[PDB]
Amino acid sequence: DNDPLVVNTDKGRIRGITVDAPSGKKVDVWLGIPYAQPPVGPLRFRHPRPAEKWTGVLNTTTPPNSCVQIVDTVFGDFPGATMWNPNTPLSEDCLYINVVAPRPRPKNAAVMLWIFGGGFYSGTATLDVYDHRALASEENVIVVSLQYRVASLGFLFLGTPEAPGNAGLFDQNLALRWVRDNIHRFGGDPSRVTLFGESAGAVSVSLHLLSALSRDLFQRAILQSGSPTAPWALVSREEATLRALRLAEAVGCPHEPSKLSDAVECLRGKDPHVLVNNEWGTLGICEFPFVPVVDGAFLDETPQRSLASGRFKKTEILTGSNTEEGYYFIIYYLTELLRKEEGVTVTREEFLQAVRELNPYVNGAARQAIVFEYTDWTEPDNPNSNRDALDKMVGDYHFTCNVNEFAQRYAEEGNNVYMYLYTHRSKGNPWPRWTGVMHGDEINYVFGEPLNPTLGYTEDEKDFSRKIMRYWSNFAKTGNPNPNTASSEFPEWPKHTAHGRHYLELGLNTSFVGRGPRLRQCAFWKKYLPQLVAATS
Amino acid sequence: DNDPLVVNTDKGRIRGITVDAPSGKKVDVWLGIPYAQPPVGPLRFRHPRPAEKWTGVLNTTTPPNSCVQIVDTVFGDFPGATMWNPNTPLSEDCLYINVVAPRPRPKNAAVMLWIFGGGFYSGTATLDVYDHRALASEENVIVVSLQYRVASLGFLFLGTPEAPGNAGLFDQNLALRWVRDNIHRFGGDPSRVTLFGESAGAVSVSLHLLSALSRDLFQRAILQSGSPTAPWALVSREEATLRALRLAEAVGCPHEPSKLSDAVECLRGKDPHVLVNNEWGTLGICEFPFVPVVDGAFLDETPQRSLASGRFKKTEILTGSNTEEGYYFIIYYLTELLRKEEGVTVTREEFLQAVRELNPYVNGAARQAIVFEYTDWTEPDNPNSNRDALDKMVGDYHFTCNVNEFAQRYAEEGNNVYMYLYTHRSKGNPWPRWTGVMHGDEINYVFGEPLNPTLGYTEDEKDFSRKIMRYWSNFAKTGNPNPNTASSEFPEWPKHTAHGRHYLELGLNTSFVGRGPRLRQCAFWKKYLPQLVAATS
Ligand SMILES: *[C@@H]1O[C@H](CO)[C@@H](O)[C@H](O[C@@H]2O[C@H](CO)[C@@H](O)[C@H](O)[C@H]2NC(C)=O)[C@H]1NC(C)=O
Ligand SMILES: *[C@@H]1O[C@H](CO)[C@@H](O)[C@H](O[C@@H]2O[C@H](CO)[C@@H](O)[C@H](O)[C@H]2NC(C)=O)[C@H]1NC(C)=O
Ligand SMILES: [N+]
Ligand SMILES: [N+]
Repeated sequence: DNDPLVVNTDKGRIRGITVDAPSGKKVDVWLGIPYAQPPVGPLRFRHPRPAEKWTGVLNTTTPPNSCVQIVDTVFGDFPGATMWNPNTPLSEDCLYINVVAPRPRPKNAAVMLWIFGGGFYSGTATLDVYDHRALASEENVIVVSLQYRVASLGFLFLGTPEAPGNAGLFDQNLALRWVRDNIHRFGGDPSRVTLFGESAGAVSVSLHLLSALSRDLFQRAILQSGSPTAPWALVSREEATLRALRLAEAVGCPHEPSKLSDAVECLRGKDPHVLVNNEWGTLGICEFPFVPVVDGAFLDETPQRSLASGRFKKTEILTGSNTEEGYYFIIYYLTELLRKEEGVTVTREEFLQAVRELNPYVNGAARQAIVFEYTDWTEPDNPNSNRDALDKMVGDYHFTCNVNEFAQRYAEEGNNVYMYLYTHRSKGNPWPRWTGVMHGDEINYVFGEPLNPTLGYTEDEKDFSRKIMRYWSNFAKTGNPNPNTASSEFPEWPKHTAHGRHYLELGLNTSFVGRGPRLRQCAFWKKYLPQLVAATS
Repeated sequence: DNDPLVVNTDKGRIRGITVDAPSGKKVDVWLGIPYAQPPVGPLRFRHPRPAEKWTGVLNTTTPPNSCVQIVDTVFGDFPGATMWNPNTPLSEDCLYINVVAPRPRPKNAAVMLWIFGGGFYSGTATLDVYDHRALASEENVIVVSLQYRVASLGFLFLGTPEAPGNAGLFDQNLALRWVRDNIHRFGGDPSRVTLFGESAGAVSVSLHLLSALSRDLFQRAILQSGSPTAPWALVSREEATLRALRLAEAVGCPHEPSKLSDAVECLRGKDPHVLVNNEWGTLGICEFPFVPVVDGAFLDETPQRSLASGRFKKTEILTGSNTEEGYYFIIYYLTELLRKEEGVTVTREEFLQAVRELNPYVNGAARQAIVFEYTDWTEPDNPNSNRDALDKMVGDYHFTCNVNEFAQRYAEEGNNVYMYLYTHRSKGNPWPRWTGVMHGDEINYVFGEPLNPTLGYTEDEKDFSRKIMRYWSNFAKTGNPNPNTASSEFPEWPKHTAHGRHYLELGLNTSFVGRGPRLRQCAFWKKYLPQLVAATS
């Protein structure tokens, strides 16, 4: 074949299609390249098998199925809630990759691989927000995305080999090995693969930096609002087995800890949709029913012990938090208070009740430590203050501080870190104004969604998008986000060093460099509060 | 008589002298007017008696004796230390008043009454720092100062009428009633007397605001770096009696808690100096052996309870702190760490040990609550941060926070309050640069010492002194430190309201208005830590 759009992968030939980006610039896309045997029937819960080789030319030309998950119907057809909802048909047969190359096609260029996040229970590579075409065209990078199994279908653990856990991670791993073996034919460099993800995607990206198996499969990592040391990232395998048996019971299957073989077999028989819909029960804020576990294969120790011993890939890291990480999660959980409407406020009575519900595992001397740390003492009863106080305590404990820890441990092991604090509200944000810059607002801007002429992004926001797209891209290219010739419209990004802890604020009219961010609160959660609960128990 | 320099005081007549001020302007001074029968012999430890009438005229021209006290000598003949050492012969006969009037003599001027503060163990009205001549001439106000018995000689408590306690406070009280009777003859209005003091002197004027016997003796109050709720201000009756018997035991007297009249009789025999030198046993930082006690007459309840119930004089108060209150007392206490050297620093290990030596009563969980609250979490190990940390944790608990509490409590009850933060370090400072603006640095500017050209104060400092002398003065006059016109040279000083809690920063180039000061830390000491120590035993 002399036809550029056909590519001969290790398992067969595939045909892509030439499409315009929203920006107008033309790119070459390959949608739904199968990288694994569909994990159906006997293969459910288990690790993926490589794809069977196919005879002829396969048209990899249609956005692939998204994996079986719940749909967010709590706010109805609210555009802020539905943008995260899967936009393709749901199927167990969902293990597919997407490749987008720029035109003119490069001979050998950087590869930016996007692992999506949804708290390991939801998400798809096919979301309209993850605009591959805009990033690939504007930065000259091969943009790659993968679909991995999610929820119980991707992370069920029972201790047995028929449910060994981390299926979704081995899905990602296998997909990385595919990129290694094939990305050169699309014009990428199998040695310059940069993994980048948000939330559970960032947790995944970080787990690949830790993992023994996916170690030599990529070069660099960008981690948006996530780290492997986060509370929700992993569960004890003692708990994971219980969550699984409680799900077995909930769907009407044998749930005896002795006959675990009876459990998996029955579970393999049930409909995937009823399976993913009965996972939720008594769960606190920011804790998800089925997530990664320390299995022995992908991870043989907790991320804590991995970070401590310094056992992680020696590479550059770009990482950062948003200003209001918590709000999003405090809206869904704790729904009666803090509802979806403008100008909502929290009383001192309600704040005191919330810290009890948002931290239901601390003895009470610790709750007082929290109420003191997360209260504005210049005006202790202020209704706005007591609301924003809730966002910070959730945002710090579950997100911002875990990101900080990871970045710091990489920094003192002698690796170049680049820390950001994303502080920009989109002018047409559908959410109430009090939410501010929430969890995963940067995603639109990193994917060049403002450049879409059919959308109402301002001229300033279009610059800001191109700005952070460059930062991200040439980090994936060079290992450093700064321009080679040191520009002024592109401010400097100091290295997040162990002793200095410097971060760059990402907003419209700023080049501000701070330290942390939020150092006092992180020391509260990491240093002070643990030794208090020890002293009071 | 027709000589202006002689005045017919109710108990006799006195002759003063006209003398120049450092400003060049002249004033009339009366120095060492006896307001009480000398508290010698059987009258030691007891409340003062009014002085006997004298025939003829009395030369009140030379500065009076200072009360028997310990002499600071740990830094030898060092300018920083010696300025607080007594500058007149030490005598048990020391109860005298000083009156300084401007020229030309006013008819019914405002009266500013200065109560000195040497931590209730030291001090004298005669100190060159307190020189009244400048304040009187420059602000056109008659300035008064009193001597009160200090240390055990003025504050020995046993519970018996022989040693009832608060002799020094009754010394102060009798001086107030003297002012009311006689101040009109000097050109003062006995209805508009405002008390102002610093440290122990400030907690003295605060106790007059609380006392039943003092409430109709003055009009307003200025309280520099002191409040009646300060931990060092009062001691329990149990302690005060045990402190007394230990003084009896150390000096070689009967010390049995059965027969107390044997102890006091013996103590009346011993030398005044041998008595004040042996009172210093094992006392923590900012702990003074002989201080005011809730006796029954001068105070019949703790200032804590008196503040809670709102039982204090309805009147305007002007109060505030310095930035480095703690350093002074640490310098003397922790003598081996942070000595009187230039550029001294504290290691993290030395800081962790210091918090135990500075808070020797908290359990251990509370020690850790302190170390967390007083760590610069930007650079947790920084030698400068860890040294400055010691100043703050001492200065807050013992000074700043208690001043805040009193000011707010007065404001809450509907009284007009004016809070200051004194941040100006004098250029010609004898102490090392790291000490900053220490306890009692404001005194020099309050009394107009920069207006003495022989002391070489800078031109901006000369204006700064006139600025704060005015604030103080027209507060004593009007009840508000602001002038009528409000020009740029005299910035606005907003009221310290219950919810606002505004303070004016008193520095050279500044005009800044803040909240507090140091709200989070006062909330730490008044709210969090007390409830933490209770939860942990
Ligand atoms: C897409 O893949 C299908 C088979 O799944 C393949 O048939 C298409 O090629 C086209 O096949 C048509 C036969 O029904 C034929 O009419 C058409 O000419 C042919 N196109 C070409 C270029 O040979 C695949 N699409 C494309 C664009 O080839
Ligand atoms: C001050 O009080 C003394 C008390 O003895 C008094 O003596 C002074 O008056 C002066 O007294 C002197 C007696 O030695 C006498 O020589 C002198 O004339 C007299 N001074 C006069 C009248 O001006 C008192 N002060 C003053 C200045 O008299
Ligand atoms: N999300
Ligand atoms: N002092």
